[PDB]
Amino acid sequence: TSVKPIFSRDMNEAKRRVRELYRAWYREVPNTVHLFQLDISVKQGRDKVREMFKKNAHITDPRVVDLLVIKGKMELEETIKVWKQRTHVMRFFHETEAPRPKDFLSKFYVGHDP
Amino acid sequence: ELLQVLKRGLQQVSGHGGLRGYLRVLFRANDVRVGTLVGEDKYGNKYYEDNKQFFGRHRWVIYTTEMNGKNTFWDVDGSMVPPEWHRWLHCMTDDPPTVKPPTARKFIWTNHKFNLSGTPQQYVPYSTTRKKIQEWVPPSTPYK
Amino acid sequence: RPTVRPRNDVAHKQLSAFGEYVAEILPKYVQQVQVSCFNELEICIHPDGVIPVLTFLRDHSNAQFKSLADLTAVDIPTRQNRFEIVYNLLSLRFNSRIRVKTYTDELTPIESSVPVYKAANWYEREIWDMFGVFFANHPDLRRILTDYGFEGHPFRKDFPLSGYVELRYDDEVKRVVAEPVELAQEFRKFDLNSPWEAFPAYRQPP
Amino acid sequence: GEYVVAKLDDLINWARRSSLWPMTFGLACCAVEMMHMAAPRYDMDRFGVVFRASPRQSDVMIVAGTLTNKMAPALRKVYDQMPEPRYVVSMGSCANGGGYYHYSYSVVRGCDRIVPVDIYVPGCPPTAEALLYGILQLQKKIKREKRLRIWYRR
Amino acid sequence: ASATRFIQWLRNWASGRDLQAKLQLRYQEISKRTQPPPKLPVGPSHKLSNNYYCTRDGRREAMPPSIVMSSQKKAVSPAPPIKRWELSQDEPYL
Amino acid sequence: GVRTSPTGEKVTHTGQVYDDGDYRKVRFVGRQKEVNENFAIDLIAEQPVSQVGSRVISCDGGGGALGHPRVYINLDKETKTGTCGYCGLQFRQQH
Amino acid sequence: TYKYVNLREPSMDMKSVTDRAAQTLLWTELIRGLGMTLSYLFREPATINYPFEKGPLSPRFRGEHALRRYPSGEERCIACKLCEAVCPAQAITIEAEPRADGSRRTTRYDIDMTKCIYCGFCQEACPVDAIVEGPNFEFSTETHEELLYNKEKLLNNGDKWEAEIAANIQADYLYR
Amino acid sequence: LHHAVIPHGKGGRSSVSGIVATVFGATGFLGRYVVNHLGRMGSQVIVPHRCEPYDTMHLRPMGDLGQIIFMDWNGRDKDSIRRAVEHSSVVINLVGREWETQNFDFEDVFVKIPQAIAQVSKEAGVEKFIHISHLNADIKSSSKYLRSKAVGEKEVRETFPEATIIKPAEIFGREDRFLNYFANIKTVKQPVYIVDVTKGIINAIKDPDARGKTFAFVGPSRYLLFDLVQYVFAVAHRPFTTRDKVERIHTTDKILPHLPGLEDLGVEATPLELKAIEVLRRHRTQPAKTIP
Ligand SMILES: CCCCCCCCCCCCCCCCCC(=O)OC[C@H](COP(=O)(O)OCCN)OC(=O)CCCCCCCCCCCCCCCCC
Ligand SMILES: NC(=O)C1=CN([C@@H]2O[C@H](COP(=O)(O)OP(=O)(O)OC[C@H]3O[C@@H](n4cnc5c(N)ncnc54)[C@H](OP(=O)(O)O)[C@@H]3O)[C@@H](O)[C@H]2O)C=CC1
Ligand code: SF4
Ligand code: SF4
Ligand code: SF4
Ligand SMILES: [Zn+2]
Repeated sequence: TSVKPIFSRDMNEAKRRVRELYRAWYREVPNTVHLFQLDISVKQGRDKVREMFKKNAHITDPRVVDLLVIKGKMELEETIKVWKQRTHVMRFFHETEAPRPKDFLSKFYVGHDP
Repeated sequence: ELLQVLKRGLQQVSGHGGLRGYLRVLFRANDVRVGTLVGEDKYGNKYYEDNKQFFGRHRWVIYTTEMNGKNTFWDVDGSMVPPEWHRWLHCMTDDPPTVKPPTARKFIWTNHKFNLSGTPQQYVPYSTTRKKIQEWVPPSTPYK
Repeated sequence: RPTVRPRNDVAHKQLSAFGEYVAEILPKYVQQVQVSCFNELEICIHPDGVIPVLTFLRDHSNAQFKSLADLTAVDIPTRQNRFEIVYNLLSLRFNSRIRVKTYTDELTPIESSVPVYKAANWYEREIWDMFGVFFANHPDLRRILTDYGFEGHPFRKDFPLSGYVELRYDDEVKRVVAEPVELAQEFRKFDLNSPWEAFPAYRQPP
Repeated sequence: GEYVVAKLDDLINWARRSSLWPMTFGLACCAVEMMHMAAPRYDMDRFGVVFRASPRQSDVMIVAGTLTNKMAPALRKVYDQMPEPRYVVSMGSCANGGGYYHYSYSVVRGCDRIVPVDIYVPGCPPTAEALLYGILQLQKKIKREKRLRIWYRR
Repeated sequence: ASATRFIQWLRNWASGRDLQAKLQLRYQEISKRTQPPPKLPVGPSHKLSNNYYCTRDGRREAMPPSIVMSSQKKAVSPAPPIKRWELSQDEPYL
Repeated sequence: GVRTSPTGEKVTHTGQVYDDGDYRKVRFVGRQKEVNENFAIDLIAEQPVSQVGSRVISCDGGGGALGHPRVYINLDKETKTGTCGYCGLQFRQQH
Repeated sequence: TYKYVNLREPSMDMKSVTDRAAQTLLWTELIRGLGMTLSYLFREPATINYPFEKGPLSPRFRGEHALRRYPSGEERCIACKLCEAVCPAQAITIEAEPRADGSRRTTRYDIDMTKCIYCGFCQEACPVDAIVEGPNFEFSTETHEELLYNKEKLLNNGDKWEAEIAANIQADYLYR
Repeated sequence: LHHAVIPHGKGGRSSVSGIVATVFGATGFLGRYVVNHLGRMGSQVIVPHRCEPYDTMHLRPMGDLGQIIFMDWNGRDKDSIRRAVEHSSVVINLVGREWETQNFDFEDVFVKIPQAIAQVSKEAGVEKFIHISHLNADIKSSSKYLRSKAVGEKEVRETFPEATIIKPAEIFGREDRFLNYFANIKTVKQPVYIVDVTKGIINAIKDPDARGKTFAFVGPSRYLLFDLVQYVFAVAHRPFTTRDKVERIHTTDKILPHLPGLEDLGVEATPLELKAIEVLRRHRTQPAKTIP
């Protein structure tokens, strides 16, 4: 079960990198909302950031966590340096996607998909 | 030589049938050269050639002023050239349809049409296949 | 024989001899050496050997492979290490080419070869972008070809040809938006393979 | 009175179609053939179509090549900065409907998903002459415009 | 080709070249747009005998790579050193 | 063999026509339905049967290399004619 | 074999140094450039008078597609689907069934002209010269939908253009 | 359901919603949002237009190939209305002008034209009819705009009894003549967001219980006109028109408790405070007090 590490040698070190990334994202949201002239609140921007972290809470592989942080840092670099445009930043919010039905009956009415 | 240049200019007014005909082609086609008439198609387009001109200017068409009920005095269109003359005008062949006429077929359009985009005669796509699944039709009479 | 490509035995021997030469000098890393029937020399190495093997081929006096022609990856999902990393090098001094191949999986970094060849910089970014292979100690590893915020690595065999999202302009929000991809005409998959074996010389033992 | 409105439409229509200043997005292959339309054989300038115009003095955008997802936002921004009246000519299969990259994950399947399009020039690429035919077809479209006639009838 | 003698002299002197010998515009020297039909030749496999496909089948002569070492003396270079190029005798220097 | 439906829409040579309740015919309002009037099925039927004096004839569709792949048609049955599978021309063995 | 493009040593004799000084101060090489553009001013332009004059083309030109017929009027297409298989862009969509007289014919033959790359592979693949790229290149439209050709449109193109198409095939078939 | 109009897909651009809609007045403020939401889910949209085709160009990207169809029409020509509606399953009327013209007065846009659309739609067999009226419509209003809206609202209910009638308050949005109107310069107002009104219209098309009903679309908060105009200037970072228009702006927004609203169509009203900056950002070179 011996593998080559990416950065972290265990989950404790991986979690430290996660918290540093979260802090960097949390502090950058107010600037992003201003520079990109977004129509969302800073609270919405930070709520979205927290949502994105939370969905990955179950990972226990430090290598997977390392890659998630690597990708998170690249995403933050694109935002901070304004490589993204307004459309790229707003793609986290799916503003034109009408909500898909979730309960069995609503999905049964509209189509065949599970 | 300058005098000879000017007389050639004046021979273009007479070569076009006088001042009015000279001005018609000048304003219709922005060109007053006089060439040899190679032929005319059933729509009234006239085809000319002058082999002393450089390749590409040695053949030209003076479009008809009316085609398929459309006033084309000012509104000319490259799609107005019928296929038989299309080959000659684009130098895909040497000799015109007056010398080597196309092979006749019964199904070939007798009346050429130009680009019809933007008119009520424009093409509108649609599926050419018939319905695949036939639904069950319930009986007309009542019986529950 | 006018239609058959002629063989070149002189080049086949030279490359075979140099293949042994390389494998004798770097036994720590070389796992396999082979020469193709059209005379291309391939060195297969353990991924640890990337920097030492490339440095030797660049700097050694009987190698002098000073030019990195290309660096790419191939995705082979059936393998435990699905990604094959391919270095194509050119030696102007000896008018010869060589190919070096190693392997990695999704979670195992490869050492960046920018220290050996500065040309490797953008190639490794492209491999990261298209395949998701992470290169360690890269001066600036980030996407290079895909759109900003693009998710996934399109050149993986299990990434769909048309992707997952498509763009359009939306008037209500006055910007370009991304939405799940729907196609008016689905791409039509073709099953073209003949059920009769073509090349007996490559038949795999059953 | 309606005679006056008919002739002013003719005047402003004639001016606009006689002075079409294009902005070309030379995105890919098709840009080469628009260069050949500017080149001496066809000389688009002789129709009043200046060779290159800045986006803010432009009247027609020519989308000449493949529009990727990465480039689509930039193209929309340029269209939104064009002073009106403005027209869009889609040139080549890629811009028309995605063409040979229609099934790609990174390609917009036709620039009409991003901007409205007035003329579609088919071909991969359309010849310089085919593009010139499309430009002259856009001129005829402008000739049909009746902005003042319709204004007078509101 | 229609330029007057004076204009030919003028644009020749201005350019420094004899432009009339190498005009950019094409005239009658181009090939006729209608040509006699071809009759193309056939390849070396167009024979009625001594022509079995197994004797001229390139694809079936391809072989898998030769393995010179697997994980199952004089030094050499990948090829002889390249030879020094020779300066052109047509025109060594612009 | 072009005919119109009760709605007046022309039926194509493939038998296509939108039925009464199909909204899709709105696409033709103010424009037109492209229909080719030269029905191949009727044009081929107008061709006469060729009388030949052998059990087997060949057809390449005419024009040699400009026609179709050359096929051989068996004429042993007198019940019907031999039809070319490519171009639809018909052949009959004489007496 | 190689040659040097820019390996020359300027002469330092006073006559040559003064030659370069005169060029620097009198702009002589700039004047020489003016002569070249002047000589073009008096050359005949290469422009042709489109649409009254057309750029030359060959019989091989790949333009708008069309479906062809035999001389009797029967369709040449037998729904073999080789064109659809080879099409690099999957621009061709075909459906087929036995015709009322039992003939093997298509019920759908669509070409998405905005997917097509005008490569001509379909007309190479066709065994009966049914689908061709014709000589027309002036068919730009005002709407996207107008470039989604179905069988009726393609048959109409064949009837419209056959006179020219047949002559072009006649001039090039011996090269195929 | 005719086979052609059975829904298919996942509700995206290339899907088939099964809606075939004729939208009169599609080239205006409300129309561009309605057509967008119809084309988002793959509906067939027929757009009759009176204006130049150049002025309908912004609608073309809103639907997949073939889904947006344009037609000429004249408000006074019933044959041109019949052409536009005889294949549709729903007709939406968004025709209106905020001012009168030499050729069309308020009695034309708000009575004669809506009645003709309703009558021809009834004759052609159209199942559903959605007619936009006004919250403050009233035959005793000081506004000739609002008096006509009441007369026409009654004639549509009589002519096409199953019509769904929608009565919006002042609508604000990027292209509105409300927030923009103040920025370009006693009474309580309850303005409603454009996207809310659009969603209500779309959900009325689908809801079968909406047939024959009359809805009032209002925003979540009531504001004094003075407090609203003050807020607009603050948001626009600015230091703080016909006669009929002024009367409308000063008409207090009616409170019709008996009518169903946006919550009866599954739509949550959007507060002005969330969207005001979106509309007013371009005007740049403390939330408003609300009535309990
Ligand atoms: C008895 C004694 C009497 C005493 C008085 C004697 C005086 C006579 C001797 C003086 C003669 C001096 C001539 C003055 C002209 C200016 C010369 C000059 O400035 O040339 C140098 C300048 C730059 O040259 P450069 O190659 O860059 O190198 C120099 C720096 N290292 O080069 C340039 O300026 C290049 C200019 C670039 C722009 C080119 C575009 C113009 C080309 C066409 C111009 C045609 C001339 C126009 C004529 C005027 C019309 C009215
Ligand atoms: N926006 C609001 O604040 C509210 C609006 N409403 C109603 O909603 C509907 C639309 O609102 P809005 O979209 O803002 O109105 P707009 O003025 O923005 O658009 C009006 C539409 O009506 C068309 N139209 C006007 N007069 C005529 C005519 N004589 N013949 C044909 N077509 C005509 C216009 O077409 P053209 O472009 O050709 O003029 C335009 O498409 C109207 O009925 C309006 O009264 C109700 C309550 C609030
Ligand atoms: S349409 Fe053809 S020529 Fe134009 S960019 Fe696309 S592939 Fe290249
Ligand atoms: S020309 Fe090429 S891309 Fe177009 S339909 Fe034929 S095979 Fe397909
Ligand atoms: S057009 Fe030719 S290749 Fe295509 S299906 Fe018909 S016969 Fe076959
Ligand atoms: Zn046959």
